[PDB]
Amino acid sequence: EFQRKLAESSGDSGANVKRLEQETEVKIHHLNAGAEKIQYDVVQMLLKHVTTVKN
Amino acid sequence: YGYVRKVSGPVVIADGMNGAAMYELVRVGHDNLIGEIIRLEGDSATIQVYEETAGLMVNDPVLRTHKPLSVELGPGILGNIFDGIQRPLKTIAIRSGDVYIPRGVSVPALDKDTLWEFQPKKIGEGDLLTGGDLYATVFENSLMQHHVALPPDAMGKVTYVAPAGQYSLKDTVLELEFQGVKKSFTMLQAWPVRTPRPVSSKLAADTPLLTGQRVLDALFPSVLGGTCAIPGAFGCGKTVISQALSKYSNSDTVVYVGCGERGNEMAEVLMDFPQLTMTLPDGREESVMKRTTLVANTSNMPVAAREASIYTGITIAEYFRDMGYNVSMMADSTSRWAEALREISGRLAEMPADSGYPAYLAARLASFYERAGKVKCLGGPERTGSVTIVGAVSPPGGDFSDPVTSATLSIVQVFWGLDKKLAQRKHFPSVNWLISYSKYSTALESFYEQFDPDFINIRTKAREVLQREDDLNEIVQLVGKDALAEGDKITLETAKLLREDYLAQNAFTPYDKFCPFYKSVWMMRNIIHFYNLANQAVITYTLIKHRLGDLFYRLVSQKFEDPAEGEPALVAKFKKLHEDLTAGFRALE
Amino acid sequence: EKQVEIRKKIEYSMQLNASRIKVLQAQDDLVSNMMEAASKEVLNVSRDHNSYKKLLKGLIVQSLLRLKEPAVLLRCRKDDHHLVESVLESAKEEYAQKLQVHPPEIIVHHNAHGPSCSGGVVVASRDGKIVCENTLDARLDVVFRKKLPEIRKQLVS
Amino acid sequence: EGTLEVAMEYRTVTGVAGPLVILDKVKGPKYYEIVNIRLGDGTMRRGQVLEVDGEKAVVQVFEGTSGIDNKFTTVQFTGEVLKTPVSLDMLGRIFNGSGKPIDNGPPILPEAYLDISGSSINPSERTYPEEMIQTGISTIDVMNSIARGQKIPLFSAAGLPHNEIAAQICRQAGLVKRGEEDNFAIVFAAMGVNMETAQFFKRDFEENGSMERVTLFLNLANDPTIERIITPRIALTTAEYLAYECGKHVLVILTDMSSYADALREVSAAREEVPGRRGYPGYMYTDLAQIYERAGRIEGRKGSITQIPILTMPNDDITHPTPDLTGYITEGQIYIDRQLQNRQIYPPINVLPSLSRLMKSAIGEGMTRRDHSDVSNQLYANYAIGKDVQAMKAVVGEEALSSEDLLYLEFLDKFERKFVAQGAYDSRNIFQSLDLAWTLLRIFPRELLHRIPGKTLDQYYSR
Repeated sequence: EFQRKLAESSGDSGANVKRLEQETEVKIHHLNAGAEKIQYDVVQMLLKHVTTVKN
Repeated sequence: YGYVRKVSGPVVIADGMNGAAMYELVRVGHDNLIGEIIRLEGDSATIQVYEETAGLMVNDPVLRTHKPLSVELGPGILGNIFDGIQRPLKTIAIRSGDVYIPRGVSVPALDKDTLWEFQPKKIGEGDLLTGGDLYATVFENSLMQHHVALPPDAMGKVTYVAPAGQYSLKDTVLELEFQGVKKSFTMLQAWPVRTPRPVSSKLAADTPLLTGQRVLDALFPSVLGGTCAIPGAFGCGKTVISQALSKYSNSDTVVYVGCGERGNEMAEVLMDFPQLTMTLPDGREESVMKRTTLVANTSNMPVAAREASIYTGITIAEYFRDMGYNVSMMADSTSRWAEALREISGRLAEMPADSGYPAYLAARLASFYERAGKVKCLGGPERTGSVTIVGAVSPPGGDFSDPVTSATLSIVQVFWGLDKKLAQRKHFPSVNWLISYSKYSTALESFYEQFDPDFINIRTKAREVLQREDDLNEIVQLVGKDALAEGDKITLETAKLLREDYLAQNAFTPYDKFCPFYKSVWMMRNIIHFYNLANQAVITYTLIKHRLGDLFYRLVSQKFEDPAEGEPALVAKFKKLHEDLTAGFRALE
Repeated sequence: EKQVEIRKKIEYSMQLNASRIKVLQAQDDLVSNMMEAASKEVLNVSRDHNSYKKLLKGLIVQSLLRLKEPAVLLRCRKDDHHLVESVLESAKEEYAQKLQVHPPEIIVHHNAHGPSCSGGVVVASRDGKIVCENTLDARLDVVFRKKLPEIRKQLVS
Repeated sequence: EGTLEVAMEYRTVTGVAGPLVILDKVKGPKYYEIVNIRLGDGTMRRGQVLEVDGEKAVVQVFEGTSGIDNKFTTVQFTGEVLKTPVSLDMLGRIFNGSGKPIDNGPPILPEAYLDISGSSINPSERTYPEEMIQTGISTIDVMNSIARGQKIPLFSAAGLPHNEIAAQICRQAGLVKRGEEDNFAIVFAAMGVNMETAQFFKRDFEENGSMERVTLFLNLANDPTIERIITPRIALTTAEYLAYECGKHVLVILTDMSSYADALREVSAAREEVPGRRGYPGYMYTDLAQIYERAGRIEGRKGSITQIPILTMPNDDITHPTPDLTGYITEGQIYIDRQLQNRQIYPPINVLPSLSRLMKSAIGEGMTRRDHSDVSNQLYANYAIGKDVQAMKAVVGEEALSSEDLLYLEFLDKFERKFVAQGAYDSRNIFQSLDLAWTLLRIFPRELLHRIPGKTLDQYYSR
């Protein structure tokens, strides 16, 4: 029991953690791409509202 | 600048302080009476003068201090005697000559004319420093080498470091320049009583306090930084435990905050503490006062000073902890502080909540207790200190229904539950094992396992034995000891032996004056082994009582075995007694 | 084994929490970069001279109206200080036009640092008791908080 | 959109007294407008305006009024009520009493600002609860059940393990499942807790792996006392956003409901208001109503909020104002006995006062058994009679317990021994426990039972 348990445990958790880290890095990359795409639009909208003034 | 305008008893209303801050101390009149600012209505302020307000004349100047209630810390804080408002009583008596406390004394808390041998650290003159750095160390005395550190909330590039020489407190030894400006720092420093000392990170308590008494050390362990409450009001047993803590406990230093108690009790304490002396592991004799800062506040003293004395003491303890030393703070009477609080609340006309106490009593009390724990210091080098509070509860009428008692019990982790009945039962420790509880038992897991793996099981079995004993007492009162089963009779006899020898420590005899953890644990192991191997043996009750009487005598000899005979020798004697009891019980059956 | 596999479960939980909090930290860093870019673009707009003058007059007029004070103390940056001195009582006339009233006294001089001030006007009131602070740098980071939900909506993927 | 205005900055503080800061010459104040006071030293703290009169505005700061000068502090009127930046990302993190992050993470990027103390649910729209909950404790699900939308607190005096019980419930919480994305998203408010207890909560929640679905709102006793009241508010605002406007079911947990009460009493006494019983404010019924009366199942949405607060009888007296008001509003109670704890029972639940007002709908044909109601009634009624038998035996003697009384005493003893007790992690399912519940009911004669009809239990079959 203990031998088979340690054999199964030694590596699977580390591989799962590495896969999760890789997936998180990929998601970070996608988010960075989206932010780069939307950066100037957001900046222009903010500038418009700051500059836009009445009364 | 600023003149009094309305002087109505304790409260004094003065105009002119447009810039006064809320809760800023201020000096009033020629006599320089001290008062706090409460209400800042318009351009005027409100001063509650602590001392007597008689004799004040209108337009008497009022001088602002630019500082909330603060205690001047640094070297030389130890040994001396201080009032609730941080006034050095001994130096006041020496300088003034007269006995009474003059109305308007202005003696500084620490005499800046005394010279201390200042030894700086190897820090570079052109280095960079931040708050909490142990930039030097001063030999304020023996046994309490004062590790002076750069003031918290101050970070800068050091410009000049003083050499190793005899300097006064007024003399400056440090200067730093983070921005363009360079600010010099002296050895003395100040901190408000209310705001706690900055701490990098509170830590989980891991190591226990060794009180030197077997009952508290074994049955109900208290961690470093663990809150403890004593229900002591008569018989001075609380003072006895405080003296034991001062003499033998693990605290690198101890601060006793006596507030609102009778003058005679304060005088008795002020004579008793100097008489006590603490033995080093080296064995040569050194007085406890050199490592003890005592703060006394009698009933004659102003109420506000009595209320603030607790925060004064806890701030001193916080300074010691930030200096990286384990420290214990003892409050003589929390109920006296509650009385001071109710008096102040009545003076300021707050809405009563429960039995006259102000509503905020729970919050203030909880904050004060919560200012104590194991702490990772600020700055470097990284060291850990601990403040543990053993504040004593003194319920009037001995009823737990008192709001202060209920709040403390809600907050306190360990309640040692001293009972006057045990004192009436000729028990010197007078620690009621039943009504007392320990909540830090799980915290001692690593320490107990490292010291003795079976110690946890022994403690659990001892608690079960105490419960079985309290049941068997009324069981015997019902019908008699004979009706009990043989194993139940053994259990009752072993519980009686435990209470008579292990639980009850005389502490008057030199052999039992200090009970180490090793000796207490070995005595508990011997008792539990004798009880166990007797319970499995049954054979008869009377028959084994006679044939194992030698085993009982050997177990009682563990109490005779003392550290005064030597710790390795005491351990060997306890092991031999346990082996003899084991052989006597096994061979007979 | 049962009481040990809790350690593996805790390790998995810690890894997941670290990953997600790192992702959220990246998102917040992107938001901070957006704020910095907005500030830089605001400074670039402040670099304008002629069209940049009209908004200053509008700010002065609107601040006078909302404050509704009889006397104010305006402070401007050294850059466009000539511009605001040229605006002068044109803002007061515009305020009297918005609501029929005698124009208040206008006083302009100390200036904050150019990039730090980023234009704007601090109209304030007498004795400095009441301050209507309208720096473009201060006007920004107020718009930012209001538009943050809109930005989070914009960030889809 | 209407042109924006930068918040006004004032310096006309014209009087300080207690926890209140007075202002004058304020141009267009707003009630409950959040103000962020900056002192002369440069530090900042917040507060609320409690009354608006003329150009005067009376503000109660949060961090305390110490260190405030009448001629150097500056007050800024944000011109809005207090708002918490609720967002879906808030899951799996911790926050201070005011909601500031303390999980060493970035501040929440809000999906939409929601004003706390939000409007009530149109009662035409509120709907009754109809779904049991697998909290992970036997005695709660077997008797005095909980419905997904029902509020019910835990009554427990000082020194009891109620905090550990709450931690166990939170870690073992789950739907009956008789999915995971919409599963229980637990919000754990912590009103006024000790630092050691806070560390215990943090460790237990982090290690359990529930951090994927649990948000903590920790507020220690060291925090400003006012920051304590806004906590179990912010918590309920986040719960409302997550359940109704986001969908996932929430099981809000409030600890030390008494500490909230104390926080109110202290604030009320500061405000010098009319006192109710024991010096507590007279409107505390309202201000608890605003906290308790939020959990429920709005119809138009598939979410659900379930409220499980924890009280603390101050003098171990249920007649104290806080438990009195709670028992008035909270739709039932679970009671914990100190005597049972003395008897070394880990879940020391005393079933005699432990009743669920909504249990009549929690039971049914969708879950539980047709004899659940009758068995619960019998095990709830015969326990009181057994206690009366024990009292009669104590006041007379052992021979006083007749052939019928002795059966009741034995039923009480076996009930306290077997049924109530449970493991520290026991997910004892309903049927296995109800088997021994009927065994306890059958300790008494199967015909002496008055209230229950024999046919109802006859529907169930032994073994």
